[PDB]
Amino acid sequence: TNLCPFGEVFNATRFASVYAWNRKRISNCVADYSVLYNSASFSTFKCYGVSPTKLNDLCFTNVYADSFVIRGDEVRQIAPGQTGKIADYNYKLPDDFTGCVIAWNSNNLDSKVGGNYNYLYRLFRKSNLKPFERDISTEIYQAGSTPCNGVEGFNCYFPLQSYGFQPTNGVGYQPYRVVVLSFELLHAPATVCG
Amino acid sequence: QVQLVESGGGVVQPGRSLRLSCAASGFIFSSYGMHWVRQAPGKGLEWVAVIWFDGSNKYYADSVKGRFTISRDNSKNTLYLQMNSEDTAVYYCARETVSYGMDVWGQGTTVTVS
Amino acid sequence: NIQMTQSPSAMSASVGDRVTITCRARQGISNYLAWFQQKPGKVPKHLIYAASSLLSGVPSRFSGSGSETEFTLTISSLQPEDFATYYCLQHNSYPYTFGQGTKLEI
Ligand SMILES: *[C@@H]1O[C@H](CO)[C@@H](O)[C@H](O)[C@H]1NC(C)=O
Repeated sequence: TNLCPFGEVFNATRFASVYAWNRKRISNCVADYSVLYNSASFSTFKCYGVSPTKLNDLCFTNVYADSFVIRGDEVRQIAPGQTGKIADYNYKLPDDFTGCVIAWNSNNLDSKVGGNYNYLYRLFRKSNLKPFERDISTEIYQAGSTPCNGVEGFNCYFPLQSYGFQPTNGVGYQPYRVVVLSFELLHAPATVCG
Repeated sequence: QVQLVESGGGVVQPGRSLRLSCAASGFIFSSYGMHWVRQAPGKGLEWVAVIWFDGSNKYYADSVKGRFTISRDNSKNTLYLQMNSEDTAVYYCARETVSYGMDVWGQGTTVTVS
Repeated sequence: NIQMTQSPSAMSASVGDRVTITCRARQGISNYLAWFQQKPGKVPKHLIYAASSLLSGVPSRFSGSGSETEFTLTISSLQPEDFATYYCLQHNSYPYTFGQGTKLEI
């Protein structure tokens, strides 16, 4: 049987901003995870449901690799029942999450001398996010009364903001690449296995 | 060349009501935000109310019982009907921008409650 | 109702010098503070918004700065026309509120 493209996700060279985190379904294939957990190349590997070693002997029905880039020190907010601007305005994990979070430092791949300002994130929003929902719009947030028509003048302002990802930044201030795997077990047979 | 043709200040009674309007000059009052501010002699500025174009309004700490705002976009006149009672103030009705940022105002309805 | 205050309720500072005026919020006003100027015979002229955005046209001798609990407005130089009453307006929470503060010369 086939092999799942975990290589084309974990070892893909262009992750998108956390405000527009990129979802990729994994299905109709069979691969392993106890090689990833064996790889030991990662710096944060937390499986919130089943333990990582046990899961290789399982089968899954709805696997979605979700990839984005955040700051090293804000990784704790990628967790159920969590506050933090990432988990508030950008990417909330459901409190009944059953999967794995995989964060590894990506300072060299991303942090340029002038910073990789392709990486943005939402810092303003009217309300938080229901889990696994995403906001992609880039309208100028109008907190005033008048329509400001894309002008970041008085009382209007951009909702997204950049990251100064440079090698001069601290360890926690260096960018981390984050992947999240969700293993739902619902009214369906399995398509992924070990 | 923008301004507000303010309704002149009435001489009301303590406990009575009144109502003042401000016609627009130069700008398009149809899709701007109109603020009402009252400056009482013997005191300082005090923010009173804010009106959008799409019927969304917000009010002040003490002027949220006997005040009601409206924008007669047919006559382009931002108006309000208020109660009265400690309200003798020189009311300004400024209108908002994202660039200028409220750089045109009313001209002082000299309303007194006595 | 967030309330603000301005400690130097009046300052007698002469021409061609440098002064400051402080606003202090009894709650949290992240960055959206505005500095207004009013003179008798004139109309209030919104000088600064967002506590850092030096609005266009007005001179550069007006510089605001602060962070979410306290704010200042520095007048580095004084050509005499810049003597007036100075107010500050919070606009993070929508019930906007004002302060009190004036200027004087020796
Ligand atoms: C990605 O490629 C590196 C380079 O050899 C390798 O060490 C790592 O195991 C690979 N990971 C995956 C998930 O293929």
